[PDB]
Amino acid sequence: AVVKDSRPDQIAHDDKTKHLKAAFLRYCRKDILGAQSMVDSLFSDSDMEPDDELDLAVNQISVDLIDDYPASDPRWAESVPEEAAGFSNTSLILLHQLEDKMKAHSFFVDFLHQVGLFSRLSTCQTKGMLVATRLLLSEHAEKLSAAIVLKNHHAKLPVLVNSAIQLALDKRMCTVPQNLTAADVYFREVSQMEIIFECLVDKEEADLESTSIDSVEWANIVVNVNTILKDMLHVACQYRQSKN
Amino acid sequence: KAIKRDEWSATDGKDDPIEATKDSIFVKVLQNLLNKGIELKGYLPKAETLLQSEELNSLKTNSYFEFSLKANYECYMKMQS
Repeated sequence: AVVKDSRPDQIAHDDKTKHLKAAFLRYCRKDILGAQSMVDSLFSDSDMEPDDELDLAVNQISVDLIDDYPASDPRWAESVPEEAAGFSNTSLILLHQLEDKMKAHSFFVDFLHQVGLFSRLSTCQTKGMLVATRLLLSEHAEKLSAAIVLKNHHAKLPVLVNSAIQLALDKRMCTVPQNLTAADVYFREVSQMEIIFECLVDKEEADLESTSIDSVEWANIVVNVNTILKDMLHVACQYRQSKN
Repeated sequence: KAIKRDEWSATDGKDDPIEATKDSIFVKVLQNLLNKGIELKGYLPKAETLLQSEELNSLKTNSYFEFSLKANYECYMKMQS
């Protein structure tokens, strides 16, 4: 019997990293037997002892997981960010995958906070600065919550947020043709929230400089943008206060 | 024939893969079947068969249509089973 996960069959290293983050997601969701079976079927050993190397490895795995999407059957594998075989902005399977990733991250955080043993873990590096693995997981979960509330805003009103993300990508030089969506491109490159913030700032600056602040439509547009940012900050602060 | 008679595969040409599929005939037929109680996986072809069929390559315009149809079919089968 061969126990493994479904992959869209891409690069070898990409598939290996995808299997690794899928095993990590299973370990988070407490599918210990399935994760061990898939590890013994693919590699040999993955989970080690808490140390700086393990923290860096789990940080890279979480980055790959928030950049991609887990799978198990072709139904879940069709949502992996491909090129011409899936990932076309859907508020159903993508939402379920995102909520499953969030549940796994929350369960892992709750377990590692309730075990009451943090002296065994170290502090990994992030952008040249030393941060804790708990803070890194909290930041990843905050990014996931921002993505899911952006998906909710898309399901509510898709045109405004879609045009905003498209303008941001066009300003940051990320041309998207008629095969993919700017929202899906942002979900794939979610690791650039600081760049997306500057893109929105530049978009608002262009909107204010191309007008004459004397109408109502521009005020409504800037109010909607401020409300989107308000929802982002609100869900971030809510998750942080819940994890505090 | 239900896919061919849809109001999105050849009538509308927007870029929103949300309401464009809901404003068709396939979603309405699936909702009627779900409300009636007929199984969508045994009394209807599967998503794999619908994807492997050659009618998609001749009736499609962008990948958004195919992805949204596949996701809706999978969600309906999951909520019916």
